[PDB]
Amino acid sequence: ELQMTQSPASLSASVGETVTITCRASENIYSYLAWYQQKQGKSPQLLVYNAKTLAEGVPSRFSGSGSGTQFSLKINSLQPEDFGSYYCQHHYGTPLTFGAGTKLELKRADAAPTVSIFPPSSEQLTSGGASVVCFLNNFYPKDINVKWKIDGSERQNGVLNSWTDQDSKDSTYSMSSTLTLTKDEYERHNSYTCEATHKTSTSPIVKSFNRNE
Amino acid sequence: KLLESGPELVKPGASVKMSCKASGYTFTSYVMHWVKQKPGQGLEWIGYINPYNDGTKYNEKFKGKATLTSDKSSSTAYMELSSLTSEDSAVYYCVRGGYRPYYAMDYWGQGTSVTVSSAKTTPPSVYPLAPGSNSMVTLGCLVKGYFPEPVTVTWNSGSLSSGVHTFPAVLQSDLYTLSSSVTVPSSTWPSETVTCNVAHPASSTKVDKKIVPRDC
Repeated sequence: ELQMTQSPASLSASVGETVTITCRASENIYSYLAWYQQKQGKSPQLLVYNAKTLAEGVPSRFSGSGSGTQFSLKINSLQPEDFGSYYCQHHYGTPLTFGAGTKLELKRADAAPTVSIFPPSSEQLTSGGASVVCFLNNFYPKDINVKWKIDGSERQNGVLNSWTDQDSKDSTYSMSSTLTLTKDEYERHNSYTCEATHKTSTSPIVKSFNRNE
Repeated sequence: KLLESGPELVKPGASVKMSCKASGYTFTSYVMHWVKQKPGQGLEWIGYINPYNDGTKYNEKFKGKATLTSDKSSSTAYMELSSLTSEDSAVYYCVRGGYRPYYAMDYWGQGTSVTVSSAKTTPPSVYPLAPGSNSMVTLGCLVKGYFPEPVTVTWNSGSLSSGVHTFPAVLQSDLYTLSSSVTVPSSTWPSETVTCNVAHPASSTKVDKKIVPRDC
């Protein structure tokens, strides 16, 4: 039954700032709690075992506290390398359950999405397929919603989404959304739109095109 | 150090055995855990084997799906996964467990990627994304229907690197689909050329698609 609740799932912070991640165990696990750090691309690495003990070779700014049911990892004075994903894990006996994980992300200023919409290329059309692509680029924060419409009604399925990790240079996010249809479905309807609901506007941004253009 | 085997492409209903060479220590001294991570998602404990006695404990959710063994002679632990489905597509790690002192998993391996698909090696279709109906214009390429990963995308043979976003591939109905956009000044394209370069090493394929304005 052992459940490990790690919050927040998403944390914004600057370099030098002092952040705190928490882990709640559903039952008493004493000091049997470890913290790992997983950089983008790599295997995880042990930071802390026994709730408060730093593994050899781990910098001292990292600092685990807590016991029984309530646990925290603190990182004093952040550094560029300290950004990533962070997991708790129970390690007494079975199951050695992980918390859901926290993505430590570099804050910046809010930015609206740049939305571009793209009809199916003529090349795809000769294959017998049709994909409409919408890019939503360089927005912050990472939370966003996209809705597709064909004529005057939503389309749920056929939509594949993909997201970039946070940018090296400008610390933003971007998102691709592709709606796929048969050529006959695509040709049977005129208008195609892509609505972007972001915190940077009460109103959603709408980009569209008429097939007959 | 712990070294795992390479990436794997397996059909639905088949099985895979992945290996994990333990070294730098006495294997029969320490347990060996296995951990599952779907791409872009959390970690999940599978179980452990104790090489000394071959003793197993499993996350109940993986009992029957995962089978741990260990050949003490070759210092190597295995995990066999059986009757594979889409859900089993993940990266899998072996991880050494701690000692009497205070338990706890310490040394991870590099991981082993497992992909479940019925597809054979397939080259990508590359479709240009030109604007239909401003100081900056966004263009792009849709790279569709390939297998396996990875493909690489550049623009103008690398010399266009600012304003480029190449998105992670998504696997639907056995094949991958990826996209890439590039934003340039409306004063340049289409008077200056913009071309995407898409390489797919597994099929020995390279494709240049010049982006041309839509006809009308």
